Amino acid sequence: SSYSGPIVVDPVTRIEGHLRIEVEVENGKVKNAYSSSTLFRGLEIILKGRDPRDAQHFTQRTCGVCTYTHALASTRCVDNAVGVHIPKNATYIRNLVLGAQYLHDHIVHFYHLHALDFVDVTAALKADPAKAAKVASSISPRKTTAADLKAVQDKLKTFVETGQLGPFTNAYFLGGHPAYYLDPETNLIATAHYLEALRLQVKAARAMAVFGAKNPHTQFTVVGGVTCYDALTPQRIAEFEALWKETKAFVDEVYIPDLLVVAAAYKDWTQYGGTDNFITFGEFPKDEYDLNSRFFKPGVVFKRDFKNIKPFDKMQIEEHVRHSWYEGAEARHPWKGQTQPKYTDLHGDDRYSWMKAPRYMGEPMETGPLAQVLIAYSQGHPKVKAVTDAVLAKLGVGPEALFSTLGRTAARGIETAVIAEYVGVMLQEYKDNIAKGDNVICAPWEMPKQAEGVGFVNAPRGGLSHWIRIEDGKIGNFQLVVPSTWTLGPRCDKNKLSPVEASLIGTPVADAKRPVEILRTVHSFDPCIACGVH
Amino acid sequence: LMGPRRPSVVYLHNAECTGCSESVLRAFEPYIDTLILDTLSLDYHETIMAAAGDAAEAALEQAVNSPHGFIAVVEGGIPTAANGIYGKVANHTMLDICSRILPKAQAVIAYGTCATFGGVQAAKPNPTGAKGVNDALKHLGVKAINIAGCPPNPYNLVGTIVYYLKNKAAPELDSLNRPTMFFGQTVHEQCPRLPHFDAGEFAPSFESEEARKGWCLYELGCKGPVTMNNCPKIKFNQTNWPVDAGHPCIGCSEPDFWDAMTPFYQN
Ligand code: SF4
Ligand code: SF4
Ligand code: F3S
Ligand SMILES: [Mg+2]
Repeated sequence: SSYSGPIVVDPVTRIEGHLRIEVEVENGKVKNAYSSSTLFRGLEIILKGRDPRDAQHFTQRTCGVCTYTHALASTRCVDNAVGVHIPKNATYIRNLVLGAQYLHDHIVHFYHLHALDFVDVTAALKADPAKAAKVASSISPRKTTAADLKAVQDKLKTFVETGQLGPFTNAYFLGGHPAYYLDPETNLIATAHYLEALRLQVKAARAMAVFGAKNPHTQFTVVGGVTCYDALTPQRIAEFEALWKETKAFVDEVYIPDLLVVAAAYKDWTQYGGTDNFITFGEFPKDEYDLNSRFFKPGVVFKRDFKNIKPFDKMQIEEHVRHSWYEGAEARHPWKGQTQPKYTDLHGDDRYSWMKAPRYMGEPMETGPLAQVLIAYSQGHPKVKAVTDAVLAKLGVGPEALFSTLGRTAARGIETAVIAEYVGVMLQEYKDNIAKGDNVICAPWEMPKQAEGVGFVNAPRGGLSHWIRIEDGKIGNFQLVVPSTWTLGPRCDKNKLSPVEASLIGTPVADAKRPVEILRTVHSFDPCIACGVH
Repeated sequence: LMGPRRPSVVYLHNAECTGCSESVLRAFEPYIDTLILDTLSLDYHETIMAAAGDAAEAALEQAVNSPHGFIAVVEGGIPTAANGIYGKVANHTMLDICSRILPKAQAVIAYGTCATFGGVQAAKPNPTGAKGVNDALKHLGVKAINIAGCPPNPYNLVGTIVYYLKNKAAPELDSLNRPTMFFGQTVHEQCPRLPHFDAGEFAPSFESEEARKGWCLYELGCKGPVTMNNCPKIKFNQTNWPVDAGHPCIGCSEPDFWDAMTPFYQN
């Protein structure tokens, strides 16, 4: 049973948006890959001519998974264009809502998007709940009993016995699958926590609404700061704090232990889905005009050379179109960007995606949690180093294991733990600032007739940048360069495979009809195709 | 997948940002686990379903062709320019997919302003020829219940579904096909700042003392007076809504709002 031939996965489910993955398999291993993004909306086209203040409202609708992030990027971009330095409290509030977004996003990703690649929910029915409870209680300070897990099993049994499997219909694990390794008890633990996470994420998202009006699609940012005077009140701060504390407990007591128990069972996944180059923008500023004031700092690494972290030069970004469904072949810096659709169908004129192909100094760059974590580690970030080291020790592997699908999945957890703690620090700083009598949340500003601006966010999937050219006080050009564009865009005009494409080379496929190994690697990048294409 | 006992839902994603899907995950009393385990059978949903690729499309076919019937919930506008090619799933255009599936549903719910009215990708100059469901598919007789908003309140989706299951019919609908039980009042008539509006007490800027004191946001662009939604009453996430967070309504439950309500900071 070792397959040669093509495999197509379309739709790739358990991602945001519309992705088609094509691979060539030789003797049971992937030899070639294409990342094809199959929806275009054209938000950059739509923005032309509009009021720059309106941009954040449009661009937030790039994506509702990474909700708020694009509103933040656009507002940072216009703030920068107009030269406003927002008040300290606006930085704190914006940063706190972003920290909350990370926690919501990564929890939902691990459980609700990624875990069905590794957890056989139906095998949980076979589990001994008393054994499972002992295992659950051994990995977490949270105690779980046999009765706790039997309640999950009973509910699942009723569901499965109805024959209406709903979201589990035709799952790759049904019937068993050679690439699914977990024992019944570990499947039961993970399934219980998947279900628990459906309710916990309500709280994690609510934290954003406390200051940010609503989730999805927050409504509290303006050029110059934020609008939410109520966010200054002890009652709203307490509400936020309570939701954050519960979310952090879930991260620390449920997500991270589950991530480690699954990683330990799938340790062969240290051998697949590595990448070469990494880019990150930093996040959580003290100074909106200095990336190096961020809690995570920006950086660039080539060929895994983490002893030689390069500064991030924003002028070294160009977005390619040669293998994309846009006119011509000319890569552009986003202040000179072009969004000129021209569809040629799959592989027509060697074009296969609605995503552009961003390159940094000509190179394909992974961005997202693995980039943020590895670069921060290598910059001496003490919290990142403590958590990363503890994870590596628990798993019994060396740092080289991070350059993999398992590694990337781990890094997502690492960053979640680190950011969950840091939200508490920001919250305290914010309280302290209010207590000094600083009650200002928005600063005045004036629209220039002509300007350029850029806003940088390190979002849950990596380095996000929004770029404006203001002309006659209106949007002359507005370009989004989004994390999933970097990671999941196609080849460039040098024919270099993108990070996701390159990472797929070497993937074993046990059963070409149920190619869960491709999903494991693709999902480890946490794709967002509405983000990547816009 | 589904057969008997819980009603089958097929959830489709067209030209969308997945914010509407995310809104459904915020369901409260009932929560989403109750909805998918007890209330309904969620038989296709690209965001959360286990199967991918061919296995996913076979799950869709099984659901749509079931003799038991299904409800369609549709997120996103349908791109119609250039014969639909701006949006494809499994190498079929979204126009083609929806044209084939939606007439087979017992009921269709267009969830979110994109599915109801065309939404963000339909804003000028609408390069993809994006349309709402009923506009795109009028010629096939599809008349989806429109639950508008960007994203809507998930209360409004659950309430519509529950009504339909109980009564075997749509609730009373307005002239935009939206349920009057949720969309019968303007945001503004429900707004706590209405007494300031009446008194001509408007914040002149977001930094102003008037904004600090909660004065009306109309001068800063609030579209509450021209927007039908239940935001002030139900709130979002059991805790807040735009005006209570100090920001004007942008009109997000209205047709063409991206072009009709802009510039967002002017009235
Ligand atoms: S209605 Fe708004 S939130 Fe829903 S899919 Fe459209 S853009 Fe996204
Ligand atoms: S803030 Fe908006 S919705 Fe409230 S009273 Fe003023 S105009 Fe009406
Ligand atoms: S912007 Fe939308 S969410 Fe409600 S307050 Fe206005 S209708
Ligand atoms: Mg772009």
